[PDB]
Amino acid sequence: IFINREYLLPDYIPDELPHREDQIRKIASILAPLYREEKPNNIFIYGLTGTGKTAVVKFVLSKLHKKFLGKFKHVYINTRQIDTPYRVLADLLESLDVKVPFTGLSIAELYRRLVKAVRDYGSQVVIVLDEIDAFVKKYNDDILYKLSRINSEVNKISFIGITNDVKFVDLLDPRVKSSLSEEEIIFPPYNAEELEDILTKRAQMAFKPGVLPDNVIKLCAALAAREHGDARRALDLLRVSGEIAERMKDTKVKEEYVYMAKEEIERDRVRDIILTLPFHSKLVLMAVVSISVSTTGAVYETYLNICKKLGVEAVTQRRVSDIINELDMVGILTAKVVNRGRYGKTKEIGLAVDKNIIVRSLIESD
Amino acid sequence: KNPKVFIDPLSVFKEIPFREDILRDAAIAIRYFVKNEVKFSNLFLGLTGTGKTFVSKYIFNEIEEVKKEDEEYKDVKQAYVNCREVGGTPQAVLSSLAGKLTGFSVPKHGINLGEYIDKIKNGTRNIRAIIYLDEVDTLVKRRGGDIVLYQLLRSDANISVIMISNDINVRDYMEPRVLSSLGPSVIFKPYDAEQLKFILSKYAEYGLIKGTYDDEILSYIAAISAKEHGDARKAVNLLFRAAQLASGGGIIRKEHVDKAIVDYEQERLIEAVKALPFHYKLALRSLIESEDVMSAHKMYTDLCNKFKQKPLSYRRFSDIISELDMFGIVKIRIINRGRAGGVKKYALVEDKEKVLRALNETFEDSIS
DNA sequence: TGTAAATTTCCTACGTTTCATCTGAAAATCTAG
DNA sequence: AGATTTTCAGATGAAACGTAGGAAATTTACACT
Ligand SMILES: Nc1ncnc2c1ncn2[C@@H]1O[C@H](COP(=O)(O)OP(=O)(O)O)[C@@H](O)[C@H]1O
Ligand SMILES: Nc1ncnc2c1ncn2[C@@H]1O[C@H](COP(=O)(O)OP(=O)(O)O)[C@@H](O)[C@H]1O
Ligand SMILES: [K+]
Ligand SMILES: [Mg+2]
Ligand SMILES: [Mg+2]
Repeated sequence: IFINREYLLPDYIPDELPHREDQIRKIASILAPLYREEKPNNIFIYGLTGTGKTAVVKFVLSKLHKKFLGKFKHVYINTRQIDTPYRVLADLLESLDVKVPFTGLSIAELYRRLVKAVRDYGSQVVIVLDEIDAFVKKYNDDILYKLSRINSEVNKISFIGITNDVKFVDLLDPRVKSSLSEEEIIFPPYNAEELEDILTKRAQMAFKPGVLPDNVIKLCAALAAREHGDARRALDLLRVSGEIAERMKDTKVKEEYVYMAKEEIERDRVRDIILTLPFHSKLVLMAVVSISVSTTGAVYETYLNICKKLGVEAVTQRRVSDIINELDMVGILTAKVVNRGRYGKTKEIGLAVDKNIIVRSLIESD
Repeated sequence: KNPKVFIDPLSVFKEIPFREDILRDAAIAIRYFVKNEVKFSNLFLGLTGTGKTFVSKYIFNEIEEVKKEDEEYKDVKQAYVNCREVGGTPQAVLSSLAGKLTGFSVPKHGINLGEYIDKIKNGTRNIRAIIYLDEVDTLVKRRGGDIVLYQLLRSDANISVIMISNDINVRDYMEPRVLSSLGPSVIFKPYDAEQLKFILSKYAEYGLIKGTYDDEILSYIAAISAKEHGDARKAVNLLFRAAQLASGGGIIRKEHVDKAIVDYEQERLIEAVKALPFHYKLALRSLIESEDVMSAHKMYTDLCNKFKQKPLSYRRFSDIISELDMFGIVKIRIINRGRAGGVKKYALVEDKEKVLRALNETFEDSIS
């Protein structure tokens, strides 16, 4: 059925990145100075998720690393996967050939050791910070200024910032924006047609003979194209599709398998999410279930009911009015602020996900 | 009724029923280490009492026998270290390894952790060495624990590592580096009723005495355990109770088992508190007469004073509590009250009444 | 001089609850020829 | 009708809360030279 699914994991990195021709150009052009050992311009990359951001960059740096071969360091660090100011600065201080103890140091004195690692480093270095959203979200903006001031307060390194929403550029009050928007690329979501190309070039390395109909790929593409031109969707949707036509022990793939995949993927997206939900958030959701196109009011009502049947003190309606919205973002519920003259101003609330996946997992925790 | 089997199975059992594949696949990977200089790392996952520990001890233990006999193994050093038993700390763990591998003169404190890895290379400088890490889920949960393993697995001194964790999700606790450079994970599926009934029938065979155990009753226990549970340590030690008790005539009936069960669930709590770091006990009593943590800490600082002993900081106290909750002894509540000045930590003593009895008993026996 | 781990010392930001202010079109009332 | 006045049912804002918990600082115990 397959001969390497690995050609479909969001790890593997391809020979060419179709349709990211301008994005690659613009970068390796705006990084050129590295060849004569001269600090390039700081880049700031935004675009949705699965638009190529992480891909392009990790690939352009692997190309310049060889083209130049020149002394030149780059460190790719995912702020999401790090989740702690210590860890970020602990690798940064490992990549410069510096050793830091696991404990004993503290942020402040950590930047100190870092300013030393730079002024002692004779190799121009590019720092990649992926998904900064994450590590500015539930941490401080600080790391930026303090990293800005760092190459600045002793004469050099260069940065590449990759985030997801336009709204993030707004958080850069200080020179943080002035010194990062030096170069500012955008990664538009892919076209369905674009997404077909990308899928076919990776499919021919993955599957077997005519194990995979053209027809499968065009819809696999057009499905994900409809949900924010996401390249990672188009790929999972396909891989799984294959894995599914695998456990159903046959050596082909059917349109029926892809729709199958799609749902299966939700299940796990949501099951994960729902599992890591506050006992109280699980609770508000539960009510919305037993009600199944209702109003914030009726929800709080059936909320108090379960706290009662359970012996677990309720919560303010005020907390529930937002705990709702919160489940909106996660994409489990859908709540809109309607305006109805004498029927008041509610949140019309309803289920985005299936009802079963919402309970089986729900029970998986209690 | 012939106890030797029931506390040292590795001495009786010359094989492990329903784990043959696990055992072979290992001795293979090892022979390929010795004859091929090819490194390998594995992660044994599984619920408790599925033979994780037992298997390992057996690999290790049989290889001790093998280098004696073979000779081409003559030159292979083994270290078996229990990340929980030692401290859980990297420093603690690294010290132990460098203990056996090097020779055994080794500091526990004061040294830079790298100079443990430096020490290990020197003690196995070409000469092949194998590592076992029972409950490595402790080491990993601590700062730099996976950042240790990575420098082990992927370092120079040709060393093959075996990691047996007790927490299954132990990967989500592991850094990409580590997980990436990690070998295959080997999962011990819990036993079913049939598997258990055979295992028991083996133990029954060795330890016990013909007649005293029929077939239905072995079937009985396996039925009991197996059904969502798994766990063989209970299954074996469960027989033991109903065994102890049935010294009557004796025939061993459904009774002997039932009691053996209550006998086991409640007797657990006893030593579960008996062996509880000194201040923990004092803390624990604090809680039984006040669920309010800040309030408990006061009657804590009292008992310490009364036993001429420095009371610990409330911070360290709230932890010992939080930590008692990870133990399943108490249950933390946390009540939040907006404009009404909320945020108070609370703690419930599971049985309150049972625990107290055990606490009293423990303090009292430790005076005579 | 040093390091790793355990505990103490510092300090606030966290998840709410309470109090207070807004919202916006439906419907029920009024308006005047 | 058209033009108002309510009237509903919850949204949206803001303050007050006081310690639980995270991060720095100190202590503990050593090691090496
Ligand atoms: N133009 C492209 N060609 C091939 N693969 C792509 C392309 N754009 C995205 N991908 C794929 O999407 C997956 C993850 O996408 P990624 O570029 O990391 O998105 P982002 O970094 O924007 O979240 C990777 O496996 C990568 O192969
Ligand atoms: N397959 C088996 N054969 C014989 N005895 C077993 C078997 N599985 C478990 N036991 C007994 O039950 C105990 C529990 O297994 P253990 O080695 O503790 O695994 P884990 O480390 O996962 O708890 C063992 O020490 C052993 O005495
Ligand atoms: K204090
Ligand atoms: Mg990415
Ligand atoms: Mg074990």
